[PDB]
Amino acid sequence: AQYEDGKQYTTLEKPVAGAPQVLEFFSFFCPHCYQFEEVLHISDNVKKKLPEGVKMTKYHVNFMGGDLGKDLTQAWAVAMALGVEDKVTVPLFEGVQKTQTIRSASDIRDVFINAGIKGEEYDAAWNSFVVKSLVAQQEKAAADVQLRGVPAMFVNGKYQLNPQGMDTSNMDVFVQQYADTVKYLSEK
Amino acid sequence: AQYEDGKQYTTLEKPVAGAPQVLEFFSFFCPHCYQFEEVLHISDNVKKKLPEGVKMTKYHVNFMGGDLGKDLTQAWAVAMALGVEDKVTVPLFEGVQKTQTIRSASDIRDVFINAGIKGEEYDAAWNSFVVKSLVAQQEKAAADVQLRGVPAMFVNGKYQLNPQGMDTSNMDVFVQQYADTVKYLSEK
Ligand SMILES: Cc1nc(-c2ccc(C(F)(F)F)cc2)sc1C(=O)O
Repeated sequence: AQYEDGKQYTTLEKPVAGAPQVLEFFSFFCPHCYQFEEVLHISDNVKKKLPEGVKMTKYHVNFMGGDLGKDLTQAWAVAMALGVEDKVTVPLFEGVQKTQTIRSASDIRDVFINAGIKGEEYDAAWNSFVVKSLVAQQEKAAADVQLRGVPAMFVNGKYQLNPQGMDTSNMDVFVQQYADTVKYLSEK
Repeated sequence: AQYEDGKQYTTLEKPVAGAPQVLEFFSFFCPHCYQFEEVLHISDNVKKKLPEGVKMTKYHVNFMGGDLGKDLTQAWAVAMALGVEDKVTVPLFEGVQKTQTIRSASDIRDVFINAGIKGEEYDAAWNSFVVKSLVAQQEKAAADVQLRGVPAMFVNGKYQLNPQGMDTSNMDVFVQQYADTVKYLSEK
């Protein structure tokens, strides 16, 4: 791999200060986001190659979800607040897109309860100031990088991953090129 | 429901003569269209609510996806001509938006093959004047209603569905309101 601005990544005209080191955006409605997370395991594969100390951040957005989309963003805030992202990401993606068992906020709550989060705890977090702030943070971060679509990933508020210019003849190779690019950018 | 023009539906300025009773437009590149098919099953649920004998028509549009977009419109003509819409809708949607493995006309052809359509039969259809006419029909129909985006549904060439004005907190409530609006308009 030979890295060039415009090839594996692009450079934001307006860099974001104080941005997370590695910031990924997604939506539980987004088919290619399902592909990224549930099939390719982009987040996990990127994390595996990240330099020690560099943490990953993942935010939910709402391009095609209406009110339910907003519920999902707030629920993702709850997942972050409780630190249970690795417990609810799979049943949320599956429930929305595959089994079609997630149709409302109540169904989202049921997913957390089934994953081991007590209903009272979910509700406390849901109505918490921490989650209210996390919802605002997700929205602001999207605005800051002038987010146009998902999935997307940004490194140090400066660089935007560009998977269009990566090898896709093989999904295993794509994942490695993608993850290697994040590693490279994080080291810049 | 209190139906109001501008809320659940809009009224075309110049209604289309001889227009299909129920006419849907979509694109395989269209994210809400993907949702309308896989998660909400709008067409199925509208059909269920309408009387037996109301014709539903669904056309593909050109203005998403560049050259592959035109190819998909021709491919949808093939599907209509062969009567295999239900065999190819999901793998076309997922090939375009989920796995992104549909990149050329050849990839579209592969989907039809894998869905059981004999290759020689696809090719004969692809190059047929019956299909050429169906492509023209889809384009003319969109032009007749001055189509600006997808998804879109028109009733009796008079009214256009307005999902933006509907409740989006619960998927099944949205589908119910959508289908109920179509029935209301059909009886107007
Ligand atoms: C076509 C469309 N469709 C929308 C939608 C449909 C269903 C739902 C939910 F299922 F979540 F209820 C949300 C948004 S918004 C929308 C638009 O063009 O504004």
